[PDB]
Amino acid sequence: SHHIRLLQQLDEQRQKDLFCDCHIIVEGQMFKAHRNVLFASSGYFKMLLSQSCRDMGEPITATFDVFSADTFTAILDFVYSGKLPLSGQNVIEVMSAASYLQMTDVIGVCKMFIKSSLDINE
Amino acid sequence: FSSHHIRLLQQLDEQRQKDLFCDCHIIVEGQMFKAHRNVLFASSGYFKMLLSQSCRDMGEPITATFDVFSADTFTAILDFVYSGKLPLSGQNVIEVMSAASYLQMTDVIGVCKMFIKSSLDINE
Repeated sequence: SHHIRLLQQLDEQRQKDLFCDCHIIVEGQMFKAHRNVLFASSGYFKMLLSQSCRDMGEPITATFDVFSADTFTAILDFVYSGKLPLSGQNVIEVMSAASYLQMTDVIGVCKMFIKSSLDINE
Repeated sequence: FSSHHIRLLQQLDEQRQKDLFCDCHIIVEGQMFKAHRNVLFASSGYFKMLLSQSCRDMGEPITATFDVFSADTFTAILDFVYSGKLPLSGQNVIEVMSAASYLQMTDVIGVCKMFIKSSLDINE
């Protein structure tokens, strides 16, 4: 109960640029988020923010040209909700983005959704 | 139930105990508590007001103070914030209710008033 509420509240903050010390540029589009949540949710961010984790200064600005802004949206939406919206169109790019960002849970979800479909060679 | 929510709070509780991303210091009866202002904002109405104005100012860490409750009382309150588990008893139930009220934590207040129904109080 308290766990669900806290995450519902934090998702609201990032959507209002509240306490957002981390900017993320993916294909020009910018995503605002919390440096302590990304650190707890992604191995990539656990490494990128590791050194500058007690430097309260300007907000830290990450960049990505390795996945699409739509792909990263589903990734970031999952971080603050625990719900990943999958489909044939997104399942692959989400798995890639989750791997690059070191989000093992999202990868496992994809390989389960992938096992729930059929792909073959031409 | 939700492992994603449980893990995140287990992870955030560890961060504050290692002064990681701690932009809020709290001095209660000399003892200092390090925590995240975005979590306190989400968990307490008092902090939702104290930090309201300075909510997009990424600068020096904000340092709050309290002489209205004990450091032990604030620990149980703060430990609940990062765990969701509040251990109540006759010794703390009143001071926790006071601290929860002052901090505007309606859920903690209701929990105390429920444990209060689990004891007996009468006039002397």
